[PDB]
Amino acid sequence: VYSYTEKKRIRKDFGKRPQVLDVPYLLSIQLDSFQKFIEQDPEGQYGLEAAFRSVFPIQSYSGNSELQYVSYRLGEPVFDVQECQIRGVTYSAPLRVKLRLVIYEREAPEGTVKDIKEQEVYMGEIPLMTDNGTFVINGTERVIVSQLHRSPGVFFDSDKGKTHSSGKVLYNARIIPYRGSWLDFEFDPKDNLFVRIDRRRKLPATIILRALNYTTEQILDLFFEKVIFEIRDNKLQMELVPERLRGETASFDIEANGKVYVEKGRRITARHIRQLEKDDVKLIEVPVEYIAGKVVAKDYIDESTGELICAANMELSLDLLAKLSQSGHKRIETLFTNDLDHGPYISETLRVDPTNDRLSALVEIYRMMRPGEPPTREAAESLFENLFFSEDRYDLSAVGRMKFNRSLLREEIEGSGILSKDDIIDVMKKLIDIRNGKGEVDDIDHLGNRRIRSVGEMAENQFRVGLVRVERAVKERLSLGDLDTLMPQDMINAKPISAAVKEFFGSSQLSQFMDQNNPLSEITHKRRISALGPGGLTRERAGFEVRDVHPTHYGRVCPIETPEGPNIGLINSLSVYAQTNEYGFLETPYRKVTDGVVTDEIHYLSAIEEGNYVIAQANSNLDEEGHFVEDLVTCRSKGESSLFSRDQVDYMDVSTQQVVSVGASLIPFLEHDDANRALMGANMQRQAVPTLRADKPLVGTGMERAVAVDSGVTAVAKRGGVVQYVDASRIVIKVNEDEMYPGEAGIDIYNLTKYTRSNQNTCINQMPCVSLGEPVERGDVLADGPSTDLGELALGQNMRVAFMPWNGYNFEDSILVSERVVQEDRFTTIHIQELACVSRDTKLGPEEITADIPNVGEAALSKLDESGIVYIGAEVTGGDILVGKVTSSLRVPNGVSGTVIDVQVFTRDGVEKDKRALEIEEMQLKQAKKDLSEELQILEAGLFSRIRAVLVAGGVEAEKLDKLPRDRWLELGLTDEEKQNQLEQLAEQYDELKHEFEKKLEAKRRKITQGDDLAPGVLKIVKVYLAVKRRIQPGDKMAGRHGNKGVISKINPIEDMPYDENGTPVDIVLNPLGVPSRMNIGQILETHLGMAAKGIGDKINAMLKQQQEVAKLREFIQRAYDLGADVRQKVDLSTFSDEEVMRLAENLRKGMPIATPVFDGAKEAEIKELLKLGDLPTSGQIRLYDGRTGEQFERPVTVGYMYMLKLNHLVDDKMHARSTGSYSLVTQQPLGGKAQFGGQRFGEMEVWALEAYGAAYTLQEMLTVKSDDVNGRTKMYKNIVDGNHQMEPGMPESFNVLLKEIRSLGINIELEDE
Amino acid sequence: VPLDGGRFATSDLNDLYRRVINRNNRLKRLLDLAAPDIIVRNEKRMLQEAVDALLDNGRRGRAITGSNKRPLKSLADMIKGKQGRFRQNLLGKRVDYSGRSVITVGPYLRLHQCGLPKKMALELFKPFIYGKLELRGLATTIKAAKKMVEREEAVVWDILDEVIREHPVLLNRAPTLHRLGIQAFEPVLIEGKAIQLHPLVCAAYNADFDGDQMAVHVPLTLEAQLEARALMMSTNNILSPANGEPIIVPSQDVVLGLYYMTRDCVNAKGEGMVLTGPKEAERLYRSGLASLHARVKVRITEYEKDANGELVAKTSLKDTTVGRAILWMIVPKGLPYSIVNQALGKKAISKMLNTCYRILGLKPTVIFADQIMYTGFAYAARSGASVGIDDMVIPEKKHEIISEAEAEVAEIQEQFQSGLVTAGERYNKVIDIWAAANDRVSKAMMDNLQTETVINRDGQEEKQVSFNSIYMMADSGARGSAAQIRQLAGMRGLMAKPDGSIIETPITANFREGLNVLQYFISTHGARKGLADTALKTANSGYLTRRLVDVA
Amino acid sequence: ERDGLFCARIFGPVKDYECLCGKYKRLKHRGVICEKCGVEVTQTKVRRERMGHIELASPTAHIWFLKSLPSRIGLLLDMPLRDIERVLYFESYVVIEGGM
DNA sequence: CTCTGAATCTCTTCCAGCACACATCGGTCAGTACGTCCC
RNA sequence: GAUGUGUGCU
DNA sequence: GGGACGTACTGACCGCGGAAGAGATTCAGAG
Ligand SMILES: [Mg+2]
Ligand SMILES: [Zn+2]
Repeated sequence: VYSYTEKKRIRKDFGKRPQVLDVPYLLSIQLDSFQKFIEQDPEGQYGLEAAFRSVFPIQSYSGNSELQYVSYRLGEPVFDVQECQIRGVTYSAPLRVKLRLVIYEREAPEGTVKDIKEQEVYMGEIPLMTDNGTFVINGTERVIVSQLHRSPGVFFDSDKGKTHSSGKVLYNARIIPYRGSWLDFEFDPKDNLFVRIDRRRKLPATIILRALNYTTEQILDLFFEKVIFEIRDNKLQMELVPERLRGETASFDIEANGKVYVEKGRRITARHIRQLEKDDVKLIEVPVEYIAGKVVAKDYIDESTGELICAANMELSLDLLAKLSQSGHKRIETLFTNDLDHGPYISETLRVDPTNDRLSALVEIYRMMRPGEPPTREAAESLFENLFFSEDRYDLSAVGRMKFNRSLLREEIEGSGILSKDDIIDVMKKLIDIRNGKGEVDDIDHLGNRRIRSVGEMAENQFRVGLVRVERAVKERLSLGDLDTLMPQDMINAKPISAAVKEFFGSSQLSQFMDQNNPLSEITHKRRISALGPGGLTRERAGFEVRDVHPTHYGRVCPIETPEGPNIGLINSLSVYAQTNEYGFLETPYRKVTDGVVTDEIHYLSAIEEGNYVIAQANSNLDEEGHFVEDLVTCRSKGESSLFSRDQVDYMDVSTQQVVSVGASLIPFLEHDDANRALMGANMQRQAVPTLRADKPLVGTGMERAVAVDSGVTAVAKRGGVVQYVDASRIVIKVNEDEMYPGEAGIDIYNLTKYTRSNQNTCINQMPCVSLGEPVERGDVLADGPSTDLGELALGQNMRVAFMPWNGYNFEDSILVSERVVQEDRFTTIHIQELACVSRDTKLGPEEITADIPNVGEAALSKLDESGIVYIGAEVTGGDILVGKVTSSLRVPNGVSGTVIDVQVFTRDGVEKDKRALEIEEMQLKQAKKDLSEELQILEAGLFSRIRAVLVAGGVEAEKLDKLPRDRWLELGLTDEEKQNQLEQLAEQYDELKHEFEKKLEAKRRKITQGDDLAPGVLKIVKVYLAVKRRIQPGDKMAGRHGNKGVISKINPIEDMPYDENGTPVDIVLNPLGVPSRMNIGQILETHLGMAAKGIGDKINAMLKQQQEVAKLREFIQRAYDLGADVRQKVDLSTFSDEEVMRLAENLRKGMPIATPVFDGAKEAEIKELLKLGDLPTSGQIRLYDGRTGEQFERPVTVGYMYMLKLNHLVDDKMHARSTGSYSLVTQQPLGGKAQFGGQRFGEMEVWALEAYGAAYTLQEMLTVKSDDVNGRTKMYKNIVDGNHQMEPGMPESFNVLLKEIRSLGINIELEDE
Repeated sequence: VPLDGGRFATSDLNDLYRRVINRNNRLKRLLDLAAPDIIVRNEKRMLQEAVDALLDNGRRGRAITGSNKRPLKSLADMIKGKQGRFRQNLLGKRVDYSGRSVITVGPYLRLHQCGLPKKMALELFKPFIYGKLELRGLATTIKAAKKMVEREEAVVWDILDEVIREHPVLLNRAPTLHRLGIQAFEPVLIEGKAIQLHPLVCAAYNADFDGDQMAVHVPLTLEAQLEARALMMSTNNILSPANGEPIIVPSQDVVLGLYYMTRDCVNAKGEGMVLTGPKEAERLYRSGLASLHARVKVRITEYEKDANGELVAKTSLKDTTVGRAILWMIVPKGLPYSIVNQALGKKAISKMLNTCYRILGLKPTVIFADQIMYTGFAYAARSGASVGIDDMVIPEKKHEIISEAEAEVAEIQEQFQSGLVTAGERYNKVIDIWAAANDRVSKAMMDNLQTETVINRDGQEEKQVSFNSIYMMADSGARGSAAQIRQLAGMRGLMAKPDGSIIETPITANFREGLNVLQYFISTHGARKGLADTALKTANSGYLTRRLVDVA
Repeated sequence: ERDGLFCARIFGPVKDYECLCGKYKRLKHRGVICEKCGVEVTQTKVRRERMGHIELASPTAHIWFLKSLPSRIGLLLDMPLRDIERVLYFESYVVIEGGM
């Protein structure tokens, strides 16, 4: 335990709850998606082949032109990551797919004439996934976010209190397939079933059921129930069902109990309902009127004439009574309806339905789909069988089938992919039963109704769209294909697949930039769950229900991480311990809790399954047996935080960090602050900016260790070993014994990324953090990137703080900064700006890059070389020409400054390369020779040792052996034997390896020395990188880790700042009148803890500077690392070393790092104990002394260490003014933006302010002279430059533009008169 | 639009015109060759559709054929819509001689002048600089003066200070909601790159220093200079156009300084002595002999308008605070002394300024507010009002009240499990008893905070008001109210739900101690609800105000 | 190019006081129309101010007087808008003095 | 033998301000010169 | 240059 | 010696929302 890299800074913490499961791989979402997408699989359940099989093997009409799938092969990586990123080309890879082509015998059984099997016909170029989990397209890095949408399937909805100003609660269902058209079953305020296509005209829902080959009697029995009637002798009558009889009245009297029963007119209670079974009465007597007061069910046909007696769904009337009496039918069947048990919805909707034939249904559907079209039998049949009865134009996924079956109390999760002719009836019956008052609808808030679409799913969808859109041309070509005179190469075109994949990856709604300005931003931009995009909603159409949080987000979606603005609740962030389900849902771990024993075995539960069990809370003590140390515990069943019995729980949370995400878990003492500022703090930690030399945060959360490890900017030890050579950019690590591959071997090499441009014009670098002659274990850090320190995440710096007003400079939210900060250079940042050049071809003449341009003196044309490129490392200023080009002075833009650090040249055939490009090529070739030669030598030493040891046997010397060279030993001979045979074999291997490395170096030189492809119509591309060295200054924005923002007001001398009794000055001073209002009390405890840490560090530094003995330091460290209550961090310093203790103490001189988990932080008592351990006062408040008066204050003031940061809102990037600049073209008006000399926009609401005053000439010259008058402003300028201040009216040209646009529109308009 | 390198793009109208001309030529050709009627009717349909697409779009078939999923723009789209010609280039225009940056606070500035960076001033006033240079003969042609100001000589700074000396400017915050959104000030050169602004004026703009940006504008004609100096001058805007209440009310810091300045204690340094006037009172304070606040007999020479503008002097001997006598030094002639005898909170100083402008006039009120600002920041800096963890004392009765409420809810549960009452009645009784416990805890914490301080006075002890920092910040009315103190020290009561119901389990914890995951996860609901409300309120208010300003 | 979407003899010259053929570049030259391709000489603001027209072989209805809710054509003739859509888009006939 | 005064379906409009960085603005069939490996 | 795409501040 | 469709290379030519207002729509009360 406590490896060498995990030992230099042992971070003390306060952990009560012991850990049971560490944080998994943070980027296991996008990498998992792409891995599952790209891996081939003989079982086509997913991946590429699952998409090929749907579009692949096809057939022609009758020409026996069937192309069929066999296999494919992934193309080799053409380029690497670094060089291809420098070029600006996609990090793509070929895709060679094998296809077999057979032609059956003409008008015969399957007699294959020819079996063309073209070897991996070429098609498409798909990009690849970076190890960090990004993409490379055009030099940038896209990050495909995870889109959240609705689960394809069936559900129910409740439109309550919507229309008609009544209490109508009409319901509706919706069948959402994975691809196709929606189907809606809605009600109306007049109790009729209405079916609708996606958003088109409504119509009675019985039409689609009539269009499914059913008869009216079957339709009516399929929903309602029959009523038995029989003519025993006379007096037709209905039998008695005890449940049907329940919920009725005594129309005449209920025939039970033989003759005497419930009186005339009653509400039959359950007593008589039970009497019904007590006297088992079935059928005695019912009069004719109560029977006639309802509707018959089935049809009847005359027995004599063969005519119809009546029709289905017809009420009984005296004429029908006469017709049935004269016909003499016993078995009559009617409909048992009820306002509370069996609604007449089906019968009424069938009665309102005007049609009765299925062909009429087809005609009506075809007319509703395509109006004004001739109703054709076969066309309507094909449309009805293709709408959602086809496999190609309709496809419901297996997850959709599972959801559909689970939502209808089914058992088997299998089935077809399309809708059967029974599921419609099933969902209709379910909707009727719900309307009857059973069950309830499901709102779209439960995460079981949501599914996170990943990168692989969208890629497969776009690839399938490409396949199905090229299949049309494939079929068109094969319908008229030739016998054998051509291969499938000419049959297929690779254009549409590449076009579609480039359209989806390059210019989409989800593909976007990534923020490389902060490793935290890089790790939080990938674990982001959006709700926009195709299929989802938009930014302004909703709403109020989809924005709030539902109690199922606990542990699955972070409740307290979202960008505040027009999109709240739609850009929610994914939790820490969450995991992607196999289906695509959200799983979160839980600890298995037996009767009394809490087993450390973990599980995973979905969202729908959680609503059945009960989950305990991590804030519950236990002791070696899982038994609670309480009598009962707080739990929840369904959003019900209450008290349950102890021996009833089923599961318990893993850790307290399960509710929050990485964006908030890095905020210390979060349990004391409101979310309104925790959100701002979590965003400002994301929007940080790196510095020159980062520093460890004294108040950490413990999570800062497991962030930079899985981040991009780091150097993970692939295999442990010993440091051999590390100078500035390359690291040589000698491989250990047991970590060696068989056969040949070697060492691990590493290249460190030096100063290059990020996506937000921020610097980046990788500096070594180890010493020569030092071991290293596999899986450790080697080089720290930006804002990193020995594998610990460190965003900003830290310094003192004081909570007191000082001459009102901290008025609202301002921040005071002493000159010591800018003098010590602790907040100085680096910015890299890239400027490019073009060299195209015109018909007047090719664009030259000559270094001679007239109209300027020799002072401007002094930094350039013979080729017109500025010298590398030249201090440039504003307006200095950098690129000499003629038919063009690409000079420095006005405002930027700095120096030049790198020159890039990209050329095409036709124009030779200058000395600069040849020098760059030679430098790259020299590096590629140096590294390959180092590898060659370090591996050749082994073979020379081998041929030495072979020569040792028989004849060898010692002093006269190392004098003749190592190659001369191969020249030396020996007696013929297998010994000399091994010498010759080793010489052959030596020559083979030498020739192989020579071929490798030749190939590497040929790859780079050769020409480069680029955009057409341009020959030379010159990119120049500029670097700016800017520091802190007034107007900048700063903020801590608790949302406490502020702008720097003034920089004071060192002495004018307050100071304690020991003469030590005071750093940044905030305003103490923000804490009670904003309720961000958590920062003061952080301040006290930082003060305590710095006191301990000062004690350590004093004891080290007075050069005490190692025993005293060990004793003090044991004092420090053993305070507090029961914790898990328990080290023993009496086991490491004598030198390692000194190194650790030297590392701790800046201050002892203190970690603190989120929801079980150290209490106030332990804080005061650690204060008492030092030499600081208990209350943490010390007297001060004013730098002006030198007078003690009247109250002790709280001091300590906060943790400042630095944001991107730099004042020099916002300040922008302009007197007279360039003008627009369509309207003679100024431009906007800091670039291209823009001006401020005097908007509409500002006119209303001047309109409130009495300013007239002001507004006149505002929106008339300085804005639009092309003739007026020239005279105005000529008058101003001559001392005159006489304004002039005029004619707004924009008004003339409006007049011309209205006149060309076709409407006469013109100024009336003089 | 001519793209670089020979090639060029085109607008959306050109495609429509080309389509119309092509179909017109095709119809002419079909009429020339005497085609059958079906072909020419099809051509007429195509031409009618083309003319409809040129005159409007998105009304017949949304036919564009311009690019991939991008409806082209037509004359209706040129005029109608949000970005139509009217709202883009007629009402809200874009004006030169402007600029923007980040604002910052400055204490040493009066309320009739604002700060200004040097580079912005040199860039905006270029014509005035050119005119003054070529008038003083320091440059022959305009090219000479342009190159000289590009070289940034030293004398151009003197020329700039001369030409700006008495030239007002305008300020403008981006969200303009009322008349006071744009005001005028007099610029003063300040080295840096950020605009400094007066403290008390920031209350009118409703713009904190969290990074808000403002805009500037320079009037050209002399009439505009007069309109700015007379109408839109900051000294003329002292009362809101909505209500008669002032707008120069001190908000946050100076109010705390004054509230700490005027309040008496039980025993201080040098209590019981006498003094002639406030001058030697300030002298004793600066010497350090007497404390800031103590009961001292002093003589004052007040005034009073006896007749219609006739002042009468008189003397007195009152028992008052040293700080009150010190504050009396900046009080003008017309105000009486009984106005500064109270604690001088926020409403107190508000009505003080109100009665000041009501009696004396404009310039006395302005200079009096200025002196209040200066002395308040001075004594607030010299006060040293910090905040610590000991400043929040938690009463010991909280645990017992919570245990009593727990016993009550347990008894109610045990009574309901036998079917004595209904679910709704049980819920109502539970919420009522938790509200009662909340009220008890609130009264207990208030009693603990307001009067805990007891200090002897020559032997015997006596109760008095408290000098707790959080209590001084709450009582003075600077920031927050009693509810926030209740939430910090005591429990925050109960919480609602997205449905609107109230959870029967209250938040039985303060913010000084930690909170379990459940209570924070519950409070997240209300946090997000408030955030969404604040997000949509502006989107509604914009359209509301636009309709109201258009109707009248 | 010759008179089309852009022209010099119908709309105006490109540069101030310069004809298209280049045979005349003088401030004194005003109104001198060319003879190879007749083009006058003026500034470019007149090119911004002038306006062209186009001819048709068949009349064409307007869409705003048709589709708008206060259908002036429909309120003038008292005929439903759908039948007018059918007629104007070549779907039926209209009896214009066919014998009463 | 049918008229008109109310209850319903159905088509059209709008939603605060400001700042910053990317992509795209002719695809494809029909002419129109160079050019290299067998003939 | 116009549109579209987002991102960030009010 | 030698030639003519690949190989570019262009010329051009047709392609998850209320709320109101106003056009249909139907129902009934008789006549
Ligand atoms: Mg703000
Ligand atoms: Zn000409």
